[PDB]
Amino acid sequence: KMRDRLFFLLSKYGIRPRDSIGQHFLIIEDVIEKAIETANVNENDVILEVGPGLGFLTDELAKRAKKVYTIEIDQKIIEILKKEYSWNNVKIIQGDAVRVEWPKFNKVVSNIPYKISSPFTFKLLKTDFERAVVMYQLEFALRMVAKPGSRNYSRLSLMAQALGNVEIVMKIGKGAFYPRPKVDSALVLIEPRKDKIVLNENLVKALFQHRRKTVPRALKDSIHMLGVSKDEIRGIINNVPHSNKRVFQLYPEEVKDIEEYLKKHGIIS
Amino acid sequence: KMRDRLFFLLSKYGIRPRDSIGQHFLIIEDVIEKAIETANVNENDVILEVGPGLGFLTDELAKRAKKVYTIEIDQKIIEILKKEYSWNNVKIIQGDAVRVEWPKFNKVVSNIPYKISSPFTFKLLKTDFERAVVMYQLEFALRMVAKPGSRNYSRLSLMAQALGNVEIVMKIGKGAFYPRPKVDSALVLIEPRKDKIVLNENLVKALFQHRRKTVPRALKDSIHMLGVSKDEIRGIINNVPHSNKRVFQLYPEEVKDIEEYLKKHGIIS
Ligand SMILES: Nc1ncnc2c1ncn2[C@@H]1O[C@H](C[C@@H](N)CC[C@H](N)C(=O)O)[C@@H](O)[C@H]1O
Ligand SMILES: Nc1ncnc2c1ncn2[C@@H]1O[C@H](C[C@@H](N)CC[C@H](N)C(=O)O)[C@@H](O)[C@H]1O
Ligand SMILES: NC(=[NH2+])NCCC[C@H](N)C(=O)O
Ligand SMILES: NC(=[NH2+])NCCC[C@H](N)C(=O)O
Ligand SMILES: O=S([O-])[O-]
Ligand SMILES: [Cl-]
Ligand SMILES: [Cl-]
Ligand SMILES: [Zn+2]
Ligand SMILES: [Zn+2]
Ligand SMILES: [Zn+2]
Ligand SMILES: [Zn+2]
Ligand SMILES: [Zn+2]
Ligand SMILES: [Zn+2]
Repeated sequence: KMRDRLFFLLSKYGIRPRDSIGQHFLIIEDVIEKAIETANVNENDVILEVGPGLGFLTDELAKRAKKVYTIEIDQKIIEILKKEYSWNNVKIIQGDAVRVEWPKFNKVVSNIPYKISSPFTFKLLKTDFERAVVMYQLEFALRMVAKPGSRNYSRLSLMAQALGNVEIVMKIGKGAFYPRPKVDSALVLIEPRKDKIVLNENLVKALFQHRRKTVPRALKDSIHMLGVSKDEIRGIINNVPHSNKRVFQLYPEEVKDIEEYLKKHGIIS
Repeated sequence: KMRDRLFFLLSKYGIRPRDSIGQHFLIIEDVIEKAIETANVNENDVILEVGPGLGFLTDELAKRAKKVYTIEIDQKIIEILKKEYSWNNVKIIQGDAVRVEWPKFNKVVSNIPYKISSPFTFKLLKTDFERAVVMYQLEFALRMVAKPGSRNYSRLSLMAQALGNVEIVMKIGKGAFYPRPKVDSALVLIEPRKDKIVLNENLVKALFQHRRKTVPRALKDSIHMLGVSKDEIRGIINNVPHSNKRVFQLYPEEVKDIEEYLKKHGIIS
């Protein structure tokens, strides 16, 4: 039905879904409505969307929001959106959403290109926004909610828990997109944590390079590779708090204790 | 002698070398002269220096260059430089050299803070410049010149070889700095490769996450963690060129073949 509208638009502009940048388009109308009501889009909201595709999500956002900014990398899609729709309140921004400057907004509603799930999320969590409702692959959504000390707890999980309140609203079947992905997706709600734990990105990267390591092994490994000498940092690193944990068992609070200790001992400035 | 001038300035402003940001100051005058003559600093040059410290290298650059930009993170040092020197042709840039916007320049001459050796180098190699003469730790300098398939060949090595012509001019003893480091340093000369191999940063990062892996194992690992499905990329990744190598054995040219193949098959856009 919406699938049919898609097939019509695809053949009309003689374009086929290029899995290059990411082009599994959402074609179930009620998934769109559910995303939008979950974000509570109203006449006061300024929305950011990444990857409008053929504008099915965009069109519904435009009806309810004060203003939509939508970042699209593909100039052909942009031309088609402009020809196909008449919105008063949508600003299309050409570029890679990972690279371009984001406008100010209070909400995000997006079917994210799954290839930028990871950088997109880290950028978002660094933003001031009230609420984000975003579609991801299910495994990635589950990684975002992973608990310290689970197998799939990673840098993403830590930063999500440090900076956000994250919730899987529902799973979404393969059948909801064209073309079909071979894994279920998930609709995810993110709000800023009221009591954010701001962590040093270099530290986390260093620690989570190899998240299976004990925290001492990890720390010495990562700062020696920067170009430092390890004779220089052995002792200090050795007294590091939470030293009998592996990196994948660390809570944000515990990373923060490591941070402050490293700052106190000169390691991070 | 220059050591003495340092002790005088240190006690005068009541500051001690803080290994926090990095403050092993160069105190042999002939190392400075050697760095400067190796870079061939002349009245036409615009020089970038990172970490002026108490301005011993800076002052020599200033008397020979058209213009010096010098990036200093520590506001106290900046105050001292401005009181202690009367330069007409030096712009001091307050900030972390890794974070701040760089000036245009044709040469770099610097005792780099060893903590930013790695990010500094990757930024530099992406710049248009005629020549850089930079002090690093010896181990890091040796990593920069490591050969494909050696133990210490890493992302740094690959990008240096892809984008630069690199040479260790000479080793520099511990005794050349105050305070003393416990490892030798090295003066390194870098020029742009005339036929640069421009590589995709994400690809290299992905490959070199775990550089001991075969190239297939590496590729599937890194793009699945971005948030994509691996059922989606198995076949394509499987036919990838140079697949019988481990990532640490790859020449820039071989990475470029991997890049082009991945672009052709939609994986990188
Ligand atoms: N990095 C990017 N920045 C902005 N728009 C993008 C980017 N990558 C893909 N797009 C656009 O995203 C739209 C499709 C997405 N909304 C959904 C894609 C689907 N979830 C997938 O992962 O394949 C298309 O119009 C693409 O051109
Ligand atoms: N990230 C940075 N950006 C700019 N200046 C810096 C940075 N880190 C340290 N500095 C300054 O760099 C100066 C020292 C460097 N030129 C030499 C440092 C020596 N190679 C070391 O690693 O200890 C000091 O004045 C520091 O304040
Ligand atoms: N402010 C909040 N903590 N919101 C969370 C409630 C959102 C709710 N989980 C949903 O399904 O819509
Ligand atoms: N254009 C070049 N590749 N020059 C390299 C010559 C620099 C020389 N290695 C030195 O010790 O000063
Ligand atoms: O400069 S490091 O050797 O302390
Ligand atoms: Cl409408
Ligand atoms: Cl090969
Ligand atoms: Zn597909
Ligand atoms: Zn409409
Ligand atoms: Zn603990
Ligand atoms: Zn080493
Ligand atoms: Zn998996
Ligand atoms: Zn090969």
